[PDB]
Amino acid sequence: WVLVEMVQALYEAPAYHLILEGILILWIIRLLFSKTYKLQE
Amino acid sequence: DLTVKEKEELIEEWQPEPLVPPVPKDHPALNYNIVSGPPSHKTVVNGKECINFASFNFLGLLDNPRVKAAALASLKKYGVGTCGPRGFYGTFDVHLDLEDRLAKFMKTEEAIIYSYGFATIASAIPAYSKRGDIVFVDRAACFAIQKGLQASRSDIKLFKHNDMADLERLLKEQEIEDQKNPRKARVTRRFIVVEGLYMNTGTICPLPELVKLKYKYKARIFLEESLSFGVLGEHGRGVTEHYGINIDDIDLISANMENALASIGGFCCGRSFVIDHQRLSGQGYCFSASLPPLLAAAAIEALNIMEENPGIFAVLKEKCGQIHKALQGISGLKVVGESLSPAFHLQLEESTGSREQDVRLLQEIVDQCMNRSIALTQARYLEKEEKCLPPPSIRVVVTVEQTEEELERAASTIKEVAQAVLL
Amino acid sequence: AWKQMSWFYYQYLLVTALYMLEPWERTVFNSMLVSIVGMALYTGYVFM
Amino acid sequence: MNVGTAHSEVNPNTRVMNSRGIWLSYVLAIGLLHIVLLSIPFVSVPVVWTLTNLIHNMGMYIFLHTVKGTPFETPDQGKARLLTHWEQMDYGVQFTASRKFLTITPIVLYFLTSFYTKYDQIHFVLNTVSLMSVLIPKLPQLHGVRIFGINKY
Amino acid sequence: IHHVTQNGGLYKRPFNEAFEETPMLVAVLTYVGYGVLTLFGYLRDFLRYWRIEKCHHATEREEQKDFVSLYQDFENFYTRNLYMRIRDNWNRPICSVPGARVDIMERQSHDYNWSFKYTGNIIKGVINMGSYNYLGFARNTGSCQEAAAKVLEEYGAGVCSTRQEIGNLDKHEELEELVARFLGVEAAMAYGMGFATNSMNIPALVGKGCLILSDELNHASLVLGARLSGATIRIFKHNNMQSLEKLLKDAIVYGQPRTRRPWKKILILVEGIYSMEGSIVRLPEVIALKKKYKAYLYLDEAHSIGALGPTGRGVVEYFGLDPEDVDVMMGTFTKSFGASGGYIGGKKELIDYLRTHSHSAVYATSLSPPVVEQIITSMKCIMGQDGTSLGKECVQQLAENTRYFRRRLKEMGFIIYGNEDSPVVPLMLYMPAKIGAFGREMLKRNIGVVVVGFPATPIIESRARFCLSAAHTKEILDTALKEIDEVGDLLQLKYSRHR
Ligand SMILES: CCCCCCCCCCCCC/C=C/[C@@H](O)[C@H](CO)NC(=O)CCCCCCCCCCCCCCCCCCCCCCC
Repeated sequence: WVLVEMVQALYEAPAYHLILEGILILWIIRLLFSKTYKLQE
Repeated sequence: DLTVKEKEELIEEWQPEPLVPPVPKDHPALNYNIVSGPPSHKTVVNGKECINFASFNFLGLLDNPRVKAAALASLKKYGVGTCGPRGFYGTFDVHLDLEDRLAKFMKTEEAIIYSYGFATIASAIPAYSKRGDIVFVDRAACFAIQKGLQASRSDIKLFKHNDMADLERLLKEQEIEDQKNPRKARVTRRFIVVEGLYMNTGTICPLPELVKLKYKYKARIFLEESLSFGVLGEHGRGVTEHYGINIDDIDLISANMENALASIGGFCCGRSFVIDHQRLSGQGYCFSASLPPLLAAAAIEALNIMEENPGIFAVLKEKCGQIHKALQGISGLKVVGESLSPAFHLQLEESTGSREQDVRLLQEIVDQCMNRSIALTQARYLEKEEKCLPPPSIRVVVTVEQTEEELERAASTIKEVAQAVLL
Repeated sequence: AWKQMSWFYYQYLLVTALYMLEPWERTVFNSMLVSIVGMALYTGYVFM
Repeated sequence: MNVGTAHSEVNPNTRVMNSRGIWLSYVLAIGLLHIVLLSIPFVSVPVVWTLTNLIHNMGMYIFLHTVKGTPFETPDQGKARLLTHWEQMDYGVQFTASRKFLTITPIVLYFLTSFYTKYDQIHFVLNTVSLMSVLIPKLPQLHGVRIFGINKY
Repeated sequence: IHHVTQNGGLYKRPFNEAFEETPMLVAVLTYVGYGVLTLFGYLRDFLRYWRIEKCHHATEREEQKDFVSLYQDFENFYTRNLYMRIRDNWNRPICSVPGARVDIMERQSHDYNWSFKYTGNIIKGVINMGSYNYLGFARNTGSCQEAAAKVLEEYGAGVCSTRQEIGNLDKHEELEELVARFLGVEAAMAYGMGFATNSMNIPALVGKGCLILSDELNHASLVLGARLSGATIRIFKHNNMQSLEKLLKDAIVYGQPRTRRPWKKILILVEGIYSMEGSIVRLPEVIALKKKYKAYLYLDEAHSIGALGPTGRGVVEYFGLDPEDVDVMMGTFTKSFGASGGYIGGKKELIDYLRTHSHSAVYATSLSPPVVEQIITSMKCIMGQDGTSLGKECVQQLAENTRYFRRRLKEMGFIIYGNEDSPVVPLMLYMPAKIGAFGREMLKRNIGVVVVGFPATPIIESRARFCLSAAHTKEILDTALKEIDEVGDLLQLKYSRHR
């Protein structure tokens, strides 16, 4: 039974390891709302 | 932007152009000649018995009894149509026999046959040339070569007709381009496209000077010889045999089976390394029905006759050196083409002003000659769709079925009526 | 029995496209599939 | 066999990633790679999860951002001969469904790999450097660029 | 009469097709095979460097080693790694007249299809379902053959000139007058090759400033003609009228791409029957939509003429429409008449313009006389100008055979594409190894078929194609169906869910 140790590491996870994860989530959402648009000409 | 009311009006306002443009009946054409019966030595054109100097069967073989007998025996065995595209049950044992036979005639490794003479070279060029390649082409190339070069979206450089001082200048300009971007120069392929016995001018290409350029600037040669195959050489192999040039130096040879073989279709010959690529990438070979077997059985018999006695190429050579020598001295007409060619031209000296005036002058001589048993034609082009448009001319075509007496009779008659229309 | 075994193996050859592979090429795939299954059966016994 | 026989698409390489059943087949392959790595006896769970991430990103980079051209002859005369597979997808149209799926999948795999590693300091460097190398080429601004002229011809 | 749509299309009888979707498990299991084949192809290409020599492939000359290499190597990865493994299914030579039964030449290979050799034996009577022989005119007895031999005796096999110089005989004038009465149009012209009829005539009608709207499944010659014209090309989805109308509407209100000027003209390219797909065009809707937006229609009936219609007059007669609503009609003589060549029909001013401005009429050799006579004689049989009734029997027998065969295949569990009246029958094979196994298994039972794979089609849509003929009897079809049923259990091809 090893599950709670990882959740305990989540809380003690360094701040710079969660700022990046939050930034990546904010990029997924922007990605899911972008339109099509052919490159250029 | 752009509401639903506007759009309805935009759609109703539009009016297209007609599918075909108006004002016909000013063209020189649209008045096809009608031939009654086969176009043999003695024919009937527009209801007049005459000797023809306009068909392209240099060796006879159109109405040879042996060829007809060989075609009938293959008609009685297979029928007429090959109902399939050569890759789904469209290949007969006669096709495999004809390709194997052509390879032995030309002394190459392999051959491939197309069912249409115009498609053979129009499909072969785009199979090797792609968007990033450079092709050097003679300015006087025929229409099928031009269409093949347009299908392959490569870079086309034209050089002057039959001078290597201009081809070498272009090739050396390519070296400067090569030197300032070496990494791009290692992925670009170079081709030289020439022809033996040019259809549009009647002259022959200088091959020994071109094979030496090939090995100096590393460019491959594509030789289109549908007018010299079965004509030039001691055994009729074409322009390589005329100069005594090793055929391994060429990389591709293309001809059609409709001029001296008097049949339908075309072929390409060469090494397996180059030939095997067209069976999976030639458009007219993959997506078209194969050649009907009675037409292939007629080409095999023609090859048999050609091999059995090669003295026929000697009678054709000295037959055409007489009428070329007889037509020297006509006032107003100049002869264009080599002495060893069976299909030279006859062009108007000191032109008038327009092209329509010249064509009207030439048709008068043609129609006047048809009244004295001599059937001739003038060359026909698509004026707007030509890279370089040749001058108006009359075709004089020599075949082994013409007697010396009627050969000199034709030359006297042309002079008589050309000095009373051009005076 | 034996004939039924030959048919299941024939189906296996058709699904993996090993039917059109050469005899030495089939041996490589069979070896690295049997070894991976055998090495999984061991870990799923010593770790459970 | 020959392009153009049953369909008229001039480059059949541009529509593969939109076919039926391929988004599920692409996820089952990650699952199979993970199960095969999990069976090594002399290895711990965090190392298994780091190996899964690095191998997936490495293979993805090679197949989508390194190999250029088509594996067959097309009738457009070699138009796409200098482009990678990512650049030919949907004829260059950006932000389609498949380009969104293939961009979101690595991020989701990275989120799981971080959690099953206990946010270790050593592993974080490897996983982040591996993830960036497969996200930079997917930016619309890098369509057609080659750094220092690498993998150009 | 029967039912009409909202565009204006008028149907007189029901029009029903079916394209069942590939099941998910089967779709997954084909990517496994393609992936395994790709992985082993990379290993073989790697081994070809410094290992097993494979001294069987052709190589460049020694004197041209310092040239740039002739071929791009990554192209024909598929040729040497997938196609070569099953290529004993395609270029099979025959030594007999092709129809309803054919002789095959036996060939065997010892180096996995890198070279072949003949065993000297011939497989006698193989059921032919791979050749285009509708109406059964491909034979070596009868009146057509007799007339052709008669003409061959006096004319010869070849012409040695072009229609515009001395290559216009009276047989061509006789044929072109008969095709016009067959189609019900004003004038017609004959060419000499079916691929050439499109690729050398389409560029004579459109150029810069014109728009071509092409269907998603057109033949290679139509695409090549469109590429050589110089116009703009846009593709719409197969038989989708909602898609073509949207494309045609957006074309007129925004004009040309950069300059934004109005188009000079718009041309739509379609076909009567799509052979590999088995479907028939929705001609009434296309005609009703072409009239409202002032476009021009180009119809390609290589597979429809003779095969469809209550009397054999193509897809226009099949829907009951008027042939004068189609601007350009073309077809070939290779699929239903037993001959070779092509034609174009239309108004008299279209044919006068084509007779002076098409590439074929100026630069190409004209039709062979013996081939022309066989077309004349076979067309006069279908019309009924032979004094016999052999033209009505073949037309009825083809329809009877199609209904019977198609219906019996659908109730054994196979997946079949197309329209119920189509004489081409695609049977869905999905897995890449079953492409190579099906052709071998069927030939082992004396049946000849055609199979097409991934590069030619879509990735999960491989298939086999069956061509039905009027020369197939009921016992021949019973034998073929009996063997198909057996092979479908052997290879597990009964994929249909909504049986
Ligand atoms: C051993 C298991 C085999 C499956 C895994 C093997 C992975 C190999 C992937 C192949 C890479 C190709 C992807 C991109 C290729 C492009 O670069 C090239 C050049 O541009 N173009 C091409 O057109 C490539 C050839 C054709 C493209 C697609 C064919 C290959 C696509 C395969 C789809 C995914 C393959 C993995 C499926 C494995 C699923 C396993 C799940 C469990 C199966 C049992 C479930 C009951």
